[PDB]
Amino acid sequence: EVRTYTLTAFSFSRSGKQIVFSVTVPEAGTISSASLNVITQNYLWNSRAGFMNTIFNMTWGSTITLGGATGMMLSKGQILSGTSCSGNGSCTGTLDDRIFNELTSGRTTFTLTLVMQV
Amino acid sequence: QLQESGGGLVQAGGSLRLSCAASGTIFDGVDMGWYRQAPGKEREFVAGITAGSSTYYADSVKGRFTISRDNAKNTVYLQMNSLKPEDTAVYYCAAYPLDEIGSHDPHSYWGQGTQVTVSS
Repeated sequence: EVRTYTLTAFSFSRSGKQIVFSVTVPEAGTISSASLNVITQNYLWNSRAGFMNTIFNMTWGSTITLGGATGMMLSKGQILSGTSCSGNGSCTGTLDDRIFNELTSGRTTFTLTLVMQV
Repeated sequence: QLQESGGGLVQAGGSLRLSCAASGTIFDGVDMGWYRQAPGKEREFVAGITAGSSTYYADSVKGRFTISRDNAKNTVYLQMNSLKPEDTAVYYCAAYPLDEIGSHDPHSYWGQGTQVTVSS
């Protein structure tokens, strides 16, 4: 009973100087393989982030393997949320506030593929 | 002061070699990328290289183009092969200061933009 989900309903908030992305999981199960897909046209100023026990660093376009997600027992409506700051987690200047509008208004979107066990 | 060199109208299947002129040491170990922009189209990504000499290409230019940089020359190259008529656009070169002991918000400085055209 393997079900693959591609989630692209990432909503964005902020806490202080840092961006907070969030996507909802519509079915429970045990993740066997997860990967985040970053699509963008503008530089992300070496923004580091955390998602699903995984450290990545989005500079431009990239598809990161969410390594630490293998085995996460998710539930219905469990919100996967992570934090992201530019300059290797230093949040220097209004960069992250710019990178925010690159997420809310398109030009930078996330794509969450999950290989679960339902 | 950023600036581009190379480019100009070439026929389909031709090749061009753009070079980016980074004026000063402010650009050493700095992430720099290439962008194109046609009339009626917004600025689209093309190719980029990080300080660690990585490679970040677009999809419409994957495998056809090739980016690189000579870290000592302060020059980023974009080798364009198998050129198609959609590649006709002003090719701008952008660099991004990654906390080079700056003061204000590390802005995004660009070049002026060399012209590239592909005829049938």
